[PDB]
Amino acid sequence: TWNFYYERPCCTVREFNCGKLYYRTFHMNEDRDTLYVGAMDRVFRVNLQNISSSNCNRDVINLEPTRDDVVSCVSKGKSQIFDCKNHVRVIQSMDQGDRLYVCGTNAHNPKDYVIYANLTYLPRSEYVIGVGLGIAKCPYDPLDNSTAIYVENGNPGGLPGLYSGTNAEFTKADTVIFRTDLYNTSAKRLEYKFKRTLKYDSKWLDKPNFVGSFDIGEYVYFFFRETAVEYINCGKAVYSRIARVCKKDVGGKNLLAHNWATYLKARLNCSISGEFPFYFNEIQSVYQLPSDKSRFFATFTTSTNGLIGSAVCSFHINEIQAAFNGKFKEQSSSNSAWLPVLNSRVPEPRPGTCVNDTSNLPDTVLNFIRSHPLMDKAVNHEHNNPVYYKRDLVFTKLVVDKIRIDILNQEYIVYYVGTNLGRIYKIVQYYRNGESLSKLLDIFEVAPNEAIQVMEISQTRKSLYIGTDHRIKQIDLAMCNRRYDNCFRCVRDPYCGWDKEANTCRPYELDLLQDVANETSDICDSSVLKKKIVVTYGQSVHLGCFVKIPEVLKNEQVTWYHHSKDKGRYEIRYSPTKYIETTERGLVVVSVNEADGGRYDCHLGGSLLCSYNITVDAHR
Amino acid sequence: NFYYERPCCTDHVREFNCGKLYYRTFHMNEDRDTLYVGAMDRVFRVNLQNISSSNCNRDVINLEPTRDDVVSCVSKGKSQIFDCKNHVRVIQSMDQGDRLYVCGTNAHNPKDYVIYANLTYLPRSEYVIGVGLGIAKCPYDPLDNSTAIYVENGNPGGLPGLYSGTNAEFTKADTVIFRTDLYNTSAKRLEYKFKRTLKYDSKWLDKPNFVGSFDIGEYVYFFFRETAVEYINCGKAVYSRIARVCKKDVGGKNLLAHNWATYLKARLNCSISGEFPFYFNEIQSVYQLPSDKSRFFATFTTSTNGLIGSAVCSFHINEIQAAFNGKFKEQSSSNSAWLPVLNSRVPEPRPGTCVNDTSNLPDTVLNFIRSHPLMDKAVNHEHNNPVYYKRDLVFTKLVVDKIRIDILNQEYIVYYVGTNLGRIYKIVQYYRNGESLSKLLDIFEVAPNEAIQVMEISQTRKSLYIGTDHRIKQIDLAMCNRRYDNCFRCVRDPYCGWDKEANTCRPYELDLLQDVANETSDICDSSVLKKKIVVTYGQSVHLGCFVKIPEVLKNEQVTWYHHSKDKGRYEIRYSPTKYIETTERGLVVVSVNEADGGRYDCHLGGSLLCSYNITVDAH
Ligand SMILES: *[C@@H]1O[C@H](CO)[C@@H](O[C@@H]2O[C@H](CO)[C@@H](O[C@@H]3O[C@H](CO[C@H]4O[C@H](CO[C@H]5O[C@H](CO)[C@@H](O)[C@H](O)[C@@H]5O[C@H]5O[C@H](CO)[C@@H](O)[C@H](O)[C@@H]5O)[C@@H](O)[C@H](O[C@H]5O[C@H](CO)[C@@H](O)[C@H](O)[C@@H]5O)[C@@H]4O)[C@@H](O)[C@H](O[C@H]4O[C@H](CO)[C@@H](O)[C@H](O)[C@@H]4O)[C@@H]3O)[C@H](O)[C@H]2NC(C)=O)[C@H](O)[C@H]1NC(C)=O
Ligand SMILES: *[C@@H]1O[C@H](CO)[C@@H](O[C@@H]2O[C@H](CO)[C@@H](O[C@@H]3O[C@H](CO[C@H]4O[C@H](CO[C@H]5O[C@H](CO)[C@@H](O)[C@H](O)[C@@H]5O)[C@@H](O)[C@H](O[C@H]5O[C@H](CO)[C@@H](O)[C@H](O)[C@@H]5O)[C@@H]4O)[C@@H](O)[C@H](O[C@H]4O[C@H](CO)[C@@H](O)[C@H](O)[C@@H]4O)[C@@H]3O)[C@H](O)[C@H]2NC(C)=O)[C@H](O)[C@H]1NC(C)=O
Ligand SMILES: *[C@@H]1O[C@H](CO)[C@@H](O[C@@H]2O[C@H](CO)[C@@H](O[C@@H]3O[C@H](CO[C@H]4O[C@H](CO)[C@@H](O)[C@H](O[C@H]5O[C@H](CO)[C@@H](O)[C@H](O)[C@@H]5O)[C@@H]4O)[C@@H](O)[C@H](O[C@H]4O[C@H](CO)[C@@H](O)[C@H](O)[C@@H]4O)[C@@H]3O)[C@H](O)[C@H]2NC(C)=O)[C@H](O)[C@H]1NC(C)=O
Ligand SMILES: *[C@@H]1O[C@H](CO)[C@@H](O[C@@H]2O[C@H](CO)[C@@H](O[C@@H]3O[C@H](CO[C@H]4O[C@H](CO[C@H]5O[C@H](CO)[C@@H](O)[C@H](O)[C@@H]5O)[C@@H](O)[C@H](O)[C@@H]4O)[C@@H](O)[C@H](O[C@H]4O[C@H](CO)[C@@H](O)[C@H](O)[C@@H]4O)[C@@H]3O)[C@H](O)[C@H]2NC(C)=O)[C@H](O)[C@H]1NC(C)=O
Ligand SMILES: *[C@@H]1O[C@H](CO)[C@@H](O[C@@H]2O[C@H](CO)[C@@H](O[C@@H]3O[C@H](CO)[C@@H](O)[C@H](O)[C@@H]3O)[C@H](O)[C@H]2NC(C)=O)[C@H](O)[C@H]1NC(C)=O
Ligand SMILES: *[C@@H]1O[C@H](CO)[C@@H](O[C@@H]2O[C@H](CO)[C@@H](O)[C@H](O)[C@H]2NC(C)=O)[C@H](O)[C@H]1NC(C)=O
Ligand SMILES: *[C@@H]1O[C@H](CO)[C@@H](O[C@@H]2O[C@H](CO)[C@@H](O)[C@H](O)[C@H]2NC(C)=O)[C@H](O)[C@H]1NC(C)=O
Ligand SMILES: *[C@@H]1O[C@H](CO)[C@@H](O[C@@H]2O[C@H](CO)[C@@H](O)[C@H](O)[C@H]2NC(C)=O)[C@H](O)[C@H]1NC(C)=O
Ligand SMILES: *[C@@H]1O[C@H](CO)[C@@H](O[C@@H]2O[C@H](CO)[C@@H](O)[C@H](O)[C@H]2NC(C)=O)[C@H](O)[C@H]1NC(C)=O
Ligand SMILES: *[C@@H]1O[C@H](CO)[C@@H](O)[C@H](O)[C@H]1NC(C)=O
Ligand SMILES: *[C@@H]1O[C@H](CO)[C@@H](O)[C@H](O)[C@H]1NC(C)=O
Ligand SMILES: [Cl-]
Ligand SMILES: [Cl-]
Ligand SMILES: [Cl-]
Ligand SMILES: [Cl-]
Repeated sequence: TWNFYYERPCCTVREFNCGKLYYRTFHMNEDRDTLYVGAMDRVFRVNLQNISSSNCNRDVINLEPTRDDVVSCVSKGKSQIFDCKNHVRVIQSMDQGDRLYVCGTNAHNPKDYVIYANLTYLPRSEYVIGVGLGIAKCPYDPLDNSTAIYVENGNPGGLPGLYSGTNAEFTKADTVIFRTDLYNTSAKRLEYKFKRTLKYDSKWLDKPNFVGSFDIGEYVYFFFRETAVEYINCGKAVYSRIARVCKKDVGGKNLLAHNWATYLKARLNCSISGEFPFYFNEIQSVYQLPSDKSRFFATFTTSTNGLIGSAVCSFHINEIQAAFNGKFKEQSSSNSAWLPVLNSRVPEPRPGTCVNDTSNLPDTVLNFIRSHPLMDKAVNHEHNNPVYYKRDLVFTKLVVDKIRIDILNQEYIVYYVGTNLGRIYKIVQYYRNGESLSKLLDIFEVAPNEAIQVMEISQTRKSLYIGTDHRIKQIDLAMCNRRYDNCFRCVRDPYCGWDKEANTCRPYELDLLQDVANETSDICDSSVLKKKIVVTYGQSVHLGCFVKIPEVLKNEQVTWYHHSKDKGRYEIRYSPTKYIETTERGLVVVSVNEADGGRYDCHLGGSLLCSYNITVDAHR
Repeated sequence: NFYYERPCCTDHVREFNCGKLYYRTFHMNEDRDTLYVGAMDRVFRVNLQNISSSNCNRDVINLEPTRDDVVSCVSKGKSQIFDCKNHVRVIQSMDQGDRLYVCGTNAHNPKDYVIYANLTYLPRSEYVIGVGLGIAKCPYDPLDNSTAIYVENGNPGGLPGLYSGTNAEFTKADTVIFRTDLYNTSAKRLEYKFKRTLKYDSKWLDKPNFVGSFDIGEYVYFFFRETAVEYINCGKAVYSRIARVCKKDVGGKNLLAHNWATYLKARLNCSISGEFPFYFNEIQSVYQLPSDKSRFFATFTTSTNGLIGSAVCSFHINEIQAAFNGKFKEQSSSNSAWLPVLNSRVPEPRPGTCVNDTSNLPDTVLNFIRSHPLMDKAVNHEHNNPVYYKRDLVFTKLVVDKIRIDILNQEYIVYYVGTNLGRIYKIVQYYRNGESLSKLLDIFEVAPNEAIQVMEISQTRKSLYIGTDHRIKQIDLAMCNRRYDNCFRCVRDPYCGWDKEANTCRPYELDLLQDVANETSDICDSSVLKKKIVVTYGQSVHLGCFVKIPEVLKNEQVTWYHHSKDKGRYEIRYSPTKYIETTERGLVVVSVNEADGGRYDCHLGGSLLCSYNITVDAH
C-alpha cells in the first residue's frame, strides 16, 4: 500500500467555543483587532488574530434577561431554555468605534443599548436618549432573519440613525423596514420621527426574511426574500428583493409622516440563462467587498422539495438603479392583472428619487408611490449565468475575497459559501476569452451537521471567521504550506504557489508556479517525483496518489499508464483479475510478476499527478 | 468467476435499416403481423415477427412529391434534401385493415391517400371522396409534432372521420384541432362539415406541440404542450394539456357552424409533491394500454437549459373528468387575473357535455364555451408524485406493458421510456401497502446518439419496436437469459424467473424464483456466487461480485460483513490501511493475517449479493 500525498483534513484552524450559545451575529472592527459576537445572553469581544486566545468569562458582557422578563416570556408559552433568553441580533460601531450599539431579543421583548467598546456599561449620566426599547430595531424571535445597519452620514440633519428590517410584534404580524427616531443626543431633543413601511400592506412587505442591508451614497438598500405577491394568480412562490430608501426621506406631511415616501423594491434575478430561465428564488445572504461598493454578491436557493439547488449570483449597482429607473408595476384592483406603467404616465418628481424635503412632495406623488412600491423590471445578475450553482445543496451565508496575482496582475474573485450542513464551498471566478468562468476549488468541513449561521473575512488578519450555533471557527485564507504537499493542488489555489526547488507549497510569490485557470496543464510535470517501491512476486500492490482524494477531484478523469520496453507507454485498462480501481482513484495491481515492474503514471484532469517505479523481488 | 453484465442492446435484437429515412410513424396491425412505418417519401410494410426479414425495395410504396411540389417548396426557402420531401405522418387502418389512410407533408403541401394494405394505389374508379388535400390533417413541417386518429364509431350519422391536431398553414400561424368533413362513401355526399378550433384564438391553442390522441366512449382526447397563456402575466412557461371534444359535436349555427361547440382543455399536473411542488411542464408522449382505457401514461420534461429533468406520470379518467366537471377559468379582460367562474354563471346544458345536436344549443352556452375553453382545475396525476423521475435526462416516447402473475396476487406495470440519446429506460411499478413504488430495472442502448422518435409494443410477438431517424430496432420483451447471469437481478424483473436447478435466468414460469417487490429478500441466498480463496500470509486480496456494477445498481447501499471466529459477524468499515473500497463495489483486504480468514458477505440493497471464504496460508 503506497500513497504519494496526504492532504490534511479540513477543518473540523482555530476555535472559540463557550457552549451552544447560538453565535449568529458578527461585527468586525479591524481597527481594534476585534470580532464582536452576539450570542445567547452575551456579546463577546473575540481576538481577530487568534480567536482561541479569547476568554469566555473575561472578554464578554452578560446581558441575560431579568428573571421578571423571563417569567413573563414563559407565561406566554415560550421556552425558558431558548426563547426566553436575550439573543443579541444587532452590533454596530458608534463614535469612531469608541462605543457599540447593541440590540437583543430580550426574551421576546426587544431591548437595545449603547455600551463602551470594551463591553462595559456607560455611566448613568451618559445614557443615550432614545435607547432602551428595541421594538422594530431587532426581532422578538431568535430564529428570525433580520438586518440592521447604523448610519452616521447622509440622514436628515446629519444625525446618526439605525435602519432595520425585522418583525415589530410578538405575534409576528408586523414585519417592518424601519428607521429610528433621529435625536440631537447632546441637545436631548428628537429632530426627525421614525420611518416605517406601511402596516398591513402586503404590497410593501409580505412575510419577509431579511439577509442584509447596506449604506451606499444617498441610499440604504435592504435585501430579503418574501412571498411573491405578484405571482399569486399563477401559483405559490417566494421572490427575492432589493429595497431602497433615500436617507433624506422624512415621510409625508400629515398622516403619512411616519411612512417612507421614497420606498421602492425590485425583484432580484438569479437564474440560469436560456429560452426558459431556471430561477433560484430564495436569497439567503448578501455580501459586499470593502473595496467595491458597486457590486453585491449573494446566495440563492430553490423552494422545491424535489429539486434542491443553490447558486451564487452577483449584481451591479448600475443594474439595480436601472430597475429603480424603469417602469413601475401596477395591480389596479385585487382581481386585476399586474401591468407596467408607462414611465411617461408617472407623476413628477419621480417617485423614489431623493428630493430636498419629501414632506413637500405633491399628494399625487405620495399617492402614487404608496400604491406602486414594486418595480416592473427585475435586477439582472451580472453575466449570463450564476457565478456558480449546484444541485442538492443549501447555500446559506457567504463572504468574498478579491486577490491579484503579482506576476501579471491577474484578478481572481474567491467565494466562501457556507451550507446548512456545515461545509464551506471555495469557488474562484475569473475572466477568460471574454467570458466569466468559475471553478470549485475546495470543500471545507467546518462543523458536521451544524448550519453556518454567520461569516466574516478579515483583510488585516487574512482569516475567515465562521459562526454556528455551537462554535466559531477561524480559518487562514492561505493554507498553502499546511494543506498542499503537492504541486497539483498548490498551483490551483490563487493564494499559493509551488516552489519546485524546495518541493513545498507557499503563499504566492513572483517566482512561484501557479495556474488557477488551467492554461498550462504540464506546469507540475517537472515537479512529479518517482517513488521507487519494491513488491514481492505474486503480492498485490496498491498505487494511489492521495490517501484520500480531495472531494472536488472525485469527478475528474483519471488515467493510469504503464511503461514497458515492448509497448512503450500504454494505458492501463481495468480488469477484474489484474487492474482494480479504488474509489480514491487508486490502482491495485494483482499478482505482480516481472512484467509488472517499471514506471506507472497517474494523470488526473489532464495533468501528470504521481508516478511509481516498481521493482519485483523474491519472497524472502 | 464474477457476475458480468453483457452489453445491450445495439433474447434477440433485430434491425430494419434502409438509410436515414426519418422513421417516425408507426401503425401496428397484429392481425396482419405487420408494422407499417411512415418515413421520408415512403411507407414500409415491415414484418412484425422479424423486422429484418423485410426488404427495402419490395415492401414499400414510394410517395415522392411531384416536381411542381418540390419546385414550389424550394422557392419558399425550404431545403430540397429534407424540407421539400413527403414525410409520412399519419397511418390509420381502414375497412377492417383492407386499406390504409395515409397523410404526408408532401414538400410543405400536405397530401393524403387511401391505399391497399399491400401498399399499392387504388384504381381511379376507387378514389375516395374527400381524400387528396391533407391540409389540417397532417403537418406541413417534417419537424412538427402532430397527432391524428381515425374514428369509426360515435361520430354524427355514424360516419367515419379523422380527428387531428396539427398546423394548417405554411406560415405556421394557424394551429388547429380538427375533424374532417364526414362523407357517406356509398352515396358520395357530404353529410357533416369539418370542425376546427377558433382560428388565431390563442386561448384555444397557442403554438401547440401534439403528442397523442385517443378515442374513448363519446369523446376524442388530445394531448399536447403549448404556450401557457394563463401564465403570461407572471412569466414565460409552457404547459401540458389534455383537450376533449364530443364526437357528436356538429358546431353552432351561422358563422359558428365550422367551430367545435364542445371543446374544452385542462392543464396536466406532473409534479414532485411539496410545499412548493416541482412541475415537469412539457409533455413529450402519452400511451394507453390496449386493455385499460381508464388510465394514461405520459412522459414530461422541464423547459430550462440548466438543471434539467424528466418524469413519467400517470393520469386516471376519473381525475380527467373531474377537471372537466369543475369550475371554468376566466380572464374577463386584458387587465384581469385568471379566476374561477361562479357555477351559478354557467349556462345549461353544461358547456362541453355531449348533446344530440350542438347547433340547437342556446346562445348563452355557445358564447360561454367559446370564451371559456380552459378549465380552472388542473388534472392531478395519480399518487401525487411521478411514477419515476430523473435529473439530466430528456425523455421522449414511451410504451407501457402490464404483467400479471395471476396464481400469485401481484400485478406489475413496466414502462419503456426512450431518450433523446437513443436509450431505453425500463422501469417497473408496483403497489405495496397501498403506496406506489418504482424501480429502474435496466437501461437499453438501442442507438447511440439517435433520438427515439417512435415506439410500439406487440403482445402477439412479445417485442419492443423502436424508431429513430436512422433505423428501426426490434427487441424481445423477455431478455432474461441474455441480460441477467445471476439470481439477484433475474428475480427483480417481472418477465423473468431464476431456475434454481439449471442456475440460469429464464422467462417466468411457475416454480421459478421471482421477487419484484423485494418481499423475500433472501430468495437468492442459496443461488448467489460463492468463492473460496486461499491466500498466503501478508498477501492482499480483492473481493468483488460484479466485473462492473450495473448502472442501475450504482445507487444502492453496499455492505460487507466478515464472519470471524473471534468476532462472529460484524460490518466491515472502510479504512485506507486495511479495507479499501473499489469502484465496482468491491473490497481489498490488505495484509491478510490469521484473523482475516473466514467468510465475507457482500450485501446490496439489504440482500446477499455474493460471498467469499478466505483461508490464510502461513508462510
Ligand atoms: C393489393 O391488394 C388488392 C386488394 O386485395 C389487389 O386488388 C385487386 O386487384 C385486381 C387487379 O387489378 C382487381 O381485379 C380486376 O378488377 C377490374 C375491375 O373489376 C370490376 O370492373 C370490371 C369491368 O366492369 C366494366 O366492364 C364490364 C364488362 O365489360 C361491364 O359489364 C361493367 O358494367 C363495366 O362496364 C361499364 O362501366 C365502365 C366504368 O366502370 C365503363 O367504362 C364501361 O363503358 C361500362 O359502362 C368488371 O368486369 C368486374 O366484374 C368482376 O368482379 C365482380 C366483383 O368485383 C364480379 O361480380 C363480376 O362477376 C366479375 O367477376 C368488376 O366489377 C377488372 O377490370 C380486371 O379485369 C382483368 O383481369 C381479369 C383477371 O383478374 C380478366 O379476367 C379480365 O378479362 C381483365 O383482363 C380485374 O378483374 C381486383 O378488383 C382488386 N381487388 C380489390 C378488392 O380491389 C391488388 O392487386 C394487390 N396488389 C398487388 C401488387 O398484389
Ligand atoms: C399539482 O399537484 C401537486 C401535488 O398533488 C399540488 O401540490 C400542492 O401544491 C401546493 C402549492 O400550490 C402546496 O401548498 C399548499 O398551497 C395551497 C394553495 O396556496 C396558494 O394558493 C392560494 C389560493 O390561490 C387561489 O386564489 C387566488 C385568488 O386571487 C388566485 O389568484 C390563485 O391563482 C389561486 O387560484 C393562495 O391564497 C395562497 O396564498 C395565501 O397563503 C399564503 C400562505 O399559505 C400566503 O403567503 C399568501 O400571501 C396568501 O395569503 C397560496 O398562493 C394552500 O392552501 C395550502 O395550505 C393549506 O395546507 C397546508 C398543509 O399543506 C397548511 O399548512 C396551511 O395552513 C393550509 O391549511 C398549502 O400551502 C401543497 O402542499 C401541495 N400538496 C402536495 C401533496 O404536495 C399542486 O397544487 C398541483 N397543482 C395544480 C396547479 O393543481
Ligand atoms: C432574468 O435574467 C435572464 C437572463 O439574463 C433573462 O432571460 C431571458 O429570458 C427570456 C424569457 O423571459 C428568454 O426568452 C426570450 O423570450 C422573449 C419572450 O418570449 C415569448 O414571447 C414571444 C413574443 O410574444 C414569442 O414569440 C415567444 O415564442 C417563441 O419562442 C418560444 C421559446 O422561446 C417557443 O416556445 C415558441 O413556440 C415561439 O417559437 C415566447 O412565447 C422573446 O421575445 C425573446 O426573444 C426574441 O427576439 C430576440 C431579438 O431578436 C431574439 O434574439 C430571440 O431569439 C427571440 O426570437 C427571448 O426568446 C431569453 O432567451 C433569456 N435570455 C438569456 C440571455 O438567457 C430573464 O428574462 C430575466 N427574468 C426577468 C424576470 O427579468
Ligand atoms: C430564517 O432563515 C432560515 C434559513 O433559510 C430558515 O431556516 C429554515 O427553517 C425551516 C423551518 O423551520 C427548516 O426546515 C425544517 O427543518 C426541521 C429539522 O430538520 C429535520 O429534517 C432534516 C431532513 O428533512 C427531512 O424531511 C424531508 C421532507 O421531505 C426529506 O426529504 C428529507 O430526506 C428528510 O427526511 C434532517 O436533516 C434534520 O436533521 C432534521 O431531522 C424539520 O423538522 C422541519 O419539518 C417540520 O416542520 C415543518 C414545517 O416547518 C412540517 O411541515 C414538518 O412536518 C415538520 O414538523 C423543517 O423541515 C430549515 O431546515 C431551515 N433552513 C436552514 C438552512 O436552517 C428560518 O425558518 C428563517 N426564520 C423564519 C422565522 O422564517
Ligand atoms: C417537436 O418535439 C421535439 C421534441 O421535444 C422538438 O425537438 C427539440 O427541438 C429543439 C429545438 O430545435 C432541439 O434543441 C436544439 O438543440 C440543438 C443542438 O442539440 C441546438 O443547436 C438548437 O439551438 C436547439 O437548442 C431539441 O434537441 C429537440 N429535441 C429532440 C428530442 O429532438 C421539436 O422542436 C418539436 N417541433 C417543433 C416544430 O417545435
Ligand atoms: C491561539 O491561542 C491559543 C490559546 O492561547 C493557543 O493555544 C495554546 O498554545 C499553547 C502554546 O503552544 C499551549 O501550551 C496550549 O495548550 C494551547 N491551548 C490550546 C487550547 O490548544 C494557540 O497556540 C494559538 N495559536 C496561534 C497560531 O498562535
Ligand atoms: C472601558 O472603557 C471605559 C471608557 O473608555 C473606561 O473608562 C475610563 O477609564 C479611564 C482610565 O481610568 C479614565 O481616565 C476615564 O475617565 C474613564 N471614563 C469613563 C467615562 O468612565 C473603563 O475604564 C474601561 N474599563 C475596562 C475594564 O477596561
Ligand atoms: C430474422 O431475419 C434475418 C434476415 O433474414 C435472419 O438473418 C439472416 O440469417 C441467415 C442465416 O444464418 C444469414 O445467412 C443472413 O446473413 C442473415 N441476415 C442478415 C441481414 O444478417 C434472422 O435469422 C431472422 N431471425 C429469426 C428468424 O429469428
Ligand atoms: C428489501 O427487503 C429487506 C427485508 O425486509 C429490507 O431489509 C430490512 O431493512 C430494514 C430497514 O432498513 C432493516 O431494519 C431490516 O433489518 C432489514 N432486514 C434484512 C433481513 O436485511 C431491505 O432494506 C429491502 N431493500 C430495499 C432496497 O428496499
Ligand atoms: C485542464 O485542461 C486540460 C487540457 O488543457 C483538460 O483536459 C482538463 O480537463 C482541464 N481540467 C479542468 C479541471 O478544467
Ligand atoms: C349511406 O347512404 C346509403 C344510401 O344513400 C345507405 O344505404 C347507407 O346506409 C348510408 N351509410 C350510412 C353510414 O348511413
Ligand atoms: Cl443567539
Ligand atoms: Cl416606458
Ligand atoms: Cl446483470
Ligand atoms: Cl418522416
